[PDB]
Amino acid sequence: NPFQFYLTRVSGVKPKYNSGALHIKDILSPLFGTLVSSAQFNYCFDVDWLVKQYPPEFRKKPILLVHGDKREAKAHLHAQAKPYENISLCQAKLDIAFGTHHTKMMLLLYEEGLRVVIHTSNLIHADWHQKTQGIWLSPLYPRIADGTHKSGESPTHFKADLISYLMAYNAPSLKEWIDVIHKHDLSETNVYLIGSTPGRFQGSQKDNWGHFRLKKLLKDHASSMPNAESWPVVGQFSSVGSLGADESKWLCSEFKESMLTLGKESSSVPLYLIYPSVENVRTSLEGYPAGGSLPYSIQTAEKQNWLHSYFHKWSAETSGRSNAMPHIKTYMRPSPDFSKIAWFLVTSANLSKAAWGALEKNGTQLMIRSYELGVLFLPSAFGLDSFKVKQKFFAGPMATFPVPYDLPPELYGSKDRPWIWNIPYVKAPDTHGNMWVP
Ligand SMILES: O=C(O)c1c[nH]c2c(Br)cccc2c1=O
Repeated sequence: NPFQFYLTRVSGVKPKYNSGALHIKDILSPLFGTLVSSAQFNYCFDVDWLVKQYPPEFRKKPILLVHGDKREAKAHLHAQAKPYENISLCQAKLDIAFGTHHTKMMLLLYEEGLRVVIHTSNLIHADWHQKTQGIWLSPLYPRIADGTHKSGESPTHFKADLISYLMAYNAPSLKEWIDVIHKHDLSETNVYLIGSTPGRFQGSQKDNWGHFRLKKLLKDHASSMPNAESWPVVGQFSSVGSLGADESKWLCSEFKESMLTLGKESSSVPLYLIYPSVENVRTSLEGYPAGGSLPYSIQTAEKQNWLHSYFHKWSAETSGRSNAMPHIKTYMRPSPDFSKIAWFLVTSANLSKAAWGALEKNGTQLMIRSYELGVLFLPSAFGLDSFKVKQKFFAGPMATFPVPYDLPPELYGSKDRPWIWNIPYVKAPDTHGNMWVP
């Protein structure tokens, strides 16, 4: 397989569903390289747990935690890290209201080279225990010889784009990592970076981030096919923002319009949204506590009941993960019979204006509140016209893409309700015998 897309290990499924999965201990293992220094970009951190995931011989190597916490949350994080002399912190600036630092990324500097990991898990025990999470593993990037002048750039522009993303933080600790990346050869990378950074982007910068970045990539590096209007759009996420009073406000006006783009030329495209139902959560491996990581509030949901008619249950027999609640977020473009896909994106971005951006100032400015990061798999980057969908995620011409959940997606039944985390569920107990009383 050339894609290097993995799921995290799930405690409680049979070994056959964990064979090709990765735990954080595997990612940080000496088998992957001899660690010199690392940066951990994330949202939530359990520092005691995190240090224990590094191999004993690597636990005093420098670690940088890149986070978005302010005030008391910021002090708690500093207090967590203070016992560890080798840990530095970098507070990502969040100058727009209600923004968050959601990007999940590891920069791993070895003696042998550099690795980049873009993933979907927080750095806490429960995110790696019984959830469905995604990981993209870069190749080992070798150092460019001192005195040798080459770009080290890939056909997907990954090196320039990763540096651009880091430069947006305007942070001294990340300028060091930028200089590290400059010195390595990233030319083997076959994925495109899609990031969000907070700001108001106009003119040349409008295409740099969020759903306009996605649109630009699909315009330039994907091809439109006959009957493209029949190829659905699938979005799969663990949280929903306030999208407005009807679908025309954002979801189907600008978001879907970016996601529908294919090729350079100029809607009834079906849109499937996958989001766990209450029953999905109740019968999950974790039980109702899995809903602690699906933070859809009743306040938001009651303003957009129109949205729930797009919702499809979580189902993942293909990877043995129907009862491992999703914290991965994915977006893709399958064929009408779901046997191939025009592209696939794995990201930290949920279905929200905060993450993807919303147009302002008469359509001339893209406003983004949050930091997010994902990678886009395009067939053209692999010498292909489309990807065949892998029938079983862990089974087996290794040019078929491992989609981690079942297709086609199954619509909510009439008795189903979207998981809403701040209301009680006292009708039926979960897999541990408990109810949900927020
Ligand atoms: O980006 C992330 O990983 C997350 C961000 N916010 C969350 C909230 Br608010 C409540 C529960 C879980 C998460 C979460 O997982």
